Amino acid sequence: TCPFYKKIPGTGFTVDAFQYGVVEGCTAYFLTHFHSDHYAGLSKHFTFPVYCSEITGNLLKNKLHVQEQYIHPLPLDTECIVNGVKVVLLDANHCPGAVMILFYLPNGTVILHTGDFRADPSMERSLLADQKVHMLYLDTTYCSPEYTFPSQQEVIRFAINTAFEAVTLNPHALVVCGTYSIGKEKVFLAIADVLGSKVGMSQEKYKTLQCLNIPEINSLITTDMCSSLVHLLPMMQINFKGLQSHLKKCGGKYNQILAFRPTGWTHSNKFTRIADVIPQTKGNISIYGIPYSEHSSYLEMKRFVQWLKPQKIIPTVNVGTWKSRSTMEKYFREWKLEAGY
Ligand code: NI
Repeated sequence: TCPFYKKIPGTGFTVDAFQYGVVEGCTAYFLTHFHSDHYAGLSKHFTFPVYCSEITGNLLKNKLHVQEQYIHPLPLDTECIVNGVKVVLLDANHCPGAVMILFYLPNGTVILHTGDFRADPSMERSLLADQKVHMLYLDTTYCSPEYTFPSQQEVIRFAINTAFEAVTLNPHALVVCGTYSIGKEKVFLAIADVLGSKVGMSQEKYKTLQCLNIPEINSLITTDMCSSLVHLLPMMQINFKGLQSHLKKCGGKYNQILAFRPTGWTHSNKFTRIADVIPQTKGNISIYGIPYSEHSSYLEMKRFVQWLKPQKIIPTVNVGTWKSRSTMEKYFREWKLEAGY
């Protein structure tokens, strides 16, 4: 049974609610982005209307084989009428094709569902600037002040400089980057660009990347691993055993691996600056964990909500424990008292 925080009151609509079977009363199913916790349940046998971005729609059709007749892509930043209700999709600054959804209820209520997002001051100048929001369905993944991490730009600066140094010292070093879903593509694309290489990867991963409308992509990626000195591998293989085994396969072309694991937040964030990050090393293999986040830090979250001034907040993440829920509710009230709404 579908939980309440995936239902939009006063509509026939659900958000990210594909694993509950046929939801009673649902005339349109929205999908914010193509991450498995959110799409869980979609397949070629789904026969209800799915509303999403163009990029999400490319992925539904090519990766999950959803039939074309049930996929309804919408342009961003554009007022659209769905089953008699005005909606707008906004960029969520999450993974490619990820959106927030503004719903303009027939009774005059305005609702924002963030999906998964990384808040940014640029959102304060989208179509959100123009009206009041009564209810906010909020990605609270990192809603506690211990969650700090650097900008995405500082993280990519670290990665490019690290990769370029290592390979210039040893032209026989291979760079490897971990992946398990879409998102975080700037990591491997930025490093390949500084090295003058294409990124090499499996046919399944190449297929996924070809659905993402990234400019000039045929110029940046390839399935010919032999022509590439930046390889992508599944995240599970980014360990000393898995990397050793990969290096065997490269036929003595390389004698060192430098590897990157983009994580979310990790507790080494509470002590160490990005500049000071060091790898784990065994022999001719080094692994860097880099805190490249596609979710709001606590401060970024707080700034967005204090700017938006919603009347009511409904968390969509960390909702399963009473201690989590109580913690989040305390921060929401602080924010409201400090800002005066
Ligand atoms: Ni996500």
